[PDB]
Amino acid sequence: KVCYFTANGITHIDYKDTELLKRFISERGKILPRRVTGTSAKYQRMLTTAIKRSRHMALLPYVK
Amino acid sequence: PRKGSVPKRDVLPDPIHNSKLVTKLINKIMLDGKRGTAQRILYSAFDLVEQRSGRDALEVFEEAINNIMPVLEVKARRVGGSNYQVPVEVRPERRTTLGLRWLVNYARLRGEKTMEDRLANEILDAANNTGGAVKKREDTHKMAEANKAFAHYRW
Amino acid sequence: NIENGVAHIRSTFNNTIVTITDEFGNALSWSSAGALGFKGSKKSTPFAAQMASETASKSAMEHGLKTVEVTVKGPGPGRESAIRALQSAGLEVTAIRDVTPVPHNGCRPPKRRR
RNA sequence: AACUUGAGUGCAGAAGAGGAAAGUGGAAUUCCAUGUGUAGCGGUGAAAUGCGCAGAGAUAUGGAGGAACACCAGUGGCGAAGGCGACUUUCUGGUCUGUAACUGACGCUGAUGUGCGAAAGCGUGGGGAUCAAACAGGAUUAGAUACCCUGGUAGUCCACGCCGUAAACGAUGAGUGCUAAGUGUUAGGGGGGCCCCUUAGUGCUGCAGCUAACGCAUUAAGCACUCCGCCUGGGGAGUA
Repeated sequence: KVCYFTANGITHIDYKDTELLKRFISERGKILPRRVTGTSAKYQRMLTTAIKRSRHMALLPYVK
Repeated sequence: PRKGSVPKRDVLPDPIHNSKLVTKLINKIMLDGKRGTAQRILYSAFDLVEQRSGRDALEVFEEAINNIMPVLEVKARRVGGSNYQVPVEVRPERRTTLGLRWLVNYARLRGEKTMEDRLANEILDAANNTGGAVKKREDTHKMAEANKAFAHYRW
Repeated sequence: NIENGVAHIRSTFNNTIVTITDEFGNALSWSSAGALGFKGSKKSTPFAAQMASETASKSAMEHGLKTVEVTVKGPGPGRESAIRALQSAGLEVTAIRDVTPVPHNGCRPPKRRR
């Protein structure tokens, strides 16, 4: 299935955009596997970086 | 065994009291194919317990059998160095086989003069919740009571 | 108290320690499968956990407990029987949360058997 | 003397756990101090040693310290190899794609040499949570200086040096070109979300061809050319 990062054209995932990130953190803040979310390999990496930056800045929970 | 189940050999009702249970008790008393004695052993005891208790010979016997028949047995499982004693409820058919067997065996183990009086003595004691026959089931229940922790290991 | 006393259940491959404490972490009573006279290979059984839970549950009712939060810590066989041993005593289980600690690495797991 | 395709440089792009330094985090383990709390905890196939009743285990809060970075995470990526996974910043290496702006063979291999090189090990000085060689027990066995359990020292961590060995393996040297296909995945490019073409990696089947066979097969173990290293029955012996 579709990436949502290629479909909508997002070329820079921002760690300040918590609302966009909460779609990939499941019920614990656990990063969802890209098979489940269908994002490509290129965007699974910059999304993981954004999520980990948000966790450090307390914009996203480490565990929930 | 491995292949299905084995049909069992059936008995006919007793000549006097008309009870298949009574005839099978004769089959237990019998040694070396001697039916004659075994038939005389029971009728000399059924008619004897009537003089002791007072009620019907078959009525006391039915009461006594109920007080010998076991309700929960203990079959053995195995995990390794520990042997699992798994309590298994006794199927109705095995209960009668065990109750009749325990009546004869714990009558033979006693003694006053002869077998007829021993059988009659054990019959009345069983209806009174006394004797070795009822002490065997009390231990059979006790082992089933203790090992309830192994109940879910019933194969 | 009146209600809201959390119950922590430690179900392992050995006995299941069940302890009932208030909402603020003050132990009221506790009862493990080993405190009920259970021998090994009896300790980690659903039957033993059944009595293990309710034995501490009765001691809770004396302080007047009407609400329990079940915090289960451990992968043990005597977990579900323990929880149904609390409702059977009428403790009104509200939540079932698993708190089995998950390290984010950071420790060397003890060597496995051979 | 001349030429660009080889090799490099220029320009426009791409991805990456490539390396070094310094910082910042969350989970967890251990220990410590308290509050609650009561007779067990722990472990096995069964035990017991062992820790407890001088209040253990559990539970709640707080503190100290060390180490490693769940989810992401994959026949995924990077590196010459060994190896490299928390995040941020600073230095810094390599690779790929496209273009064709420049040089016009400036290339390959490479004895000796010179560096890097997993773990374990050594020296110096720190640090020491966890796991632990060895050591102590407790068991099993006929015996058990072993597998099982209970602890436990060096080490495991850091900074400098030394060591220079691994089934350091794709058990497959480096470079170049040619030789059926099918279907994936990673990072780009050009055309008409889809299709086609294409470059470089990484996979699985599979032709010719090769092999003793297993099998390899455009990431050869096929067909060719250049250079280096290595072998000539098994022990004795990687021993003098």
